[PDB]
Amino acid sequence: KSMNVRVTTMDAELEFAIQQTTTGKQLFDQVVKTIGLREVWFFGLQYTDSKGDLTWIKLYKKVMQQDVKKENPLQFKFRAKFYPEDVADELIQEITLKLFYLQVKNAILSDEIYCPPETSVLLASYAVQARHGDHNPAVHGPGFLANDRLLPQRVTDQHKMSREEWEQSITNWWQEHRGMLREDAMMEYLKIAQDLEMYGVNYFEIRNKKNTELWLGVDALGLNIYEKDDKLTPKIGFPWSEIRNISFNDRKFIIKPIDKKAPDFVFFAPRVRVNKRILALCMGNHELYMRRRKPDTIDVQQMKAQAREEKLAKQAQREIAARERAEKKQQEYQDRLRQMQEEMERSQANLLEAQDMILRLEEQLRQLQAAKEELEQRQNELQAMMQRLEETLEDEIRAKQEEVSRIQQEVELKDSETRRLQEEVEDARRKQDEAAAALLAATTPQHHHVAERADESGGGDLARGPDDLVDPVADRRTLAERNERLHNQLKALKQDLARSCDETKETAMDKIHRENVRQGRDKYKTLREIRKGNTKRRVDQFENM
Ligand SMILES: [Cl-]
Repeated sequence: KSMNVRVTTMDAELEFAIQQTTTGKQLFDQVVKTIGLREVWFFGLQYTDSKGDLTWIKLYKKVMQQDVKKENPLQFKFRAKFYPEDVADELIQEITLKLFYLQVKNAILSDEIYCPPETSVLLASYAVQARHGDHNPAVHGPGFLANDRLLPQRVTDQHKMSREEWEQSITNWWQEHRGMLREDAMMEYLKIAQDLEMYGVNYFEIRNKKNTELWLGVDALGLNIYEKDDKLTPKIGFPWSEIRNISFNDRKFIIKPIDKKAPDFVFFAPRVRVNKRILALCMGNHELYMRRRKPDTIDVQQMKAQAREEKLAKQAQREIAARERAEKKQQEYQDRLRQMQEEMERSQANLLEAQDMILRLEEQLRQLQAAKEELEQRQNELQAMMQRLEETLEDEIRAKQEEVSRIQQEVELKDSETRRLQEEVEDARRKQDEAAAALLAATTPQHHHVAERADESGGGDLARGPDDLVDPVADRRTLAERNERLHNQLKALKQDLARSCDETKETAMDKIHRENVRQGRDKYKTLREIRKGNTKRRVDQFENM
């Protein structure tokens, strides 16, 4: 009946048992309430199904009904399913920042996302500041970074640089960050990373009516089309503000725009499973898109207020190693999970205890009204016989008058017990309400979560947005083109790395990137460009490709 599950976040493994009929949400909530995360909208639980495919957990469906690969324990990954549009403006809590930084760094380091050498190096220096704080030559000897995972394999395989050298180079830049908090180094990393061309892009293999091979790209900003040969530079794009309805039939996927003049944007997945995943991410990214176009909610403003307050609280409070910080954090999560589960079981017990009591009390309250209403009947019938026997002897009138009064004594006794039971019922309702509150204190508000697809064919209308909606890509510029310092550091790094670069080890994406840089392109320029024209124009462009 009861199942063991393991959930791995980027900074913790949590091992715990759940009930046989625990919903995806009940699992998800236990994960986040432990680590203290309230920005739930970005996140989900990946697993492997019996068919060996990566799958997200559905919140309002029993976990055992979702066909998680059968293991002991069940294996889950807590991961960001959706990225913010602008990290600097959006990420509120420290824990949400940490988990993104860790998930994105992992993508860069594992070569899921292309990151060029210069950026990789710069990013590494922010990474080490995040982990180890300020460089200090008194305490940090040479080879201090021996165990840190610094750069992507691509970037080391193509330069003639000893480990020792890479460490020194990254230490020089690390030194430039003295004074900067760990949280800021994490944010500064992401602020740099979010302008990478492959960042936040969910890719899928698709074909148009013309049967050309293409890549669809779904992100926080909209939909994008790439040629198979080039994932860094998208050729056509649609912002979320131009989309009205999404749906699929088997392998056919139909996108209907807001503009009624423009035709349906239609393409084909190689599999129905692909089209489901696409739809969910579309529904998901579109909804979060629209929230970003509206003012902050009450809960969001509270979070932000709280976040800023706890940031100053932690500043005052502020030494341990990195490996040991991680172990204590992992322990903290275990202790809170343990306490949480204990308190839940108590609250569940108290609730069922209060309910059963309430039920037994309401039966006894009817039993005391049935016994009272019987005494009232006997009183009324004793008065009727007494009035008729008095008219009709004086010894029987005393015997009847005494018994009538003694029945009133019994009514007074049972109205004192009824009075007691009343206050015991109302006390049970207090206990029930507190238990219920406690249980709900362990759930996350449902309205914070992104709406998820219900279930050969699914989909529907996307909620329209504000009447005053301005898509933010019009005004947006890369941190490099805005910040003179950043630009200069990449410029420096390009010069240093070039003097040990093995040109024979230049990957295909290296060539595409340099071409883009050479042509004055960047993530947002290219987005502005490929969105030009009306919805019809670009739906044509796609079909002709
Ligand atoms: Cl709720």
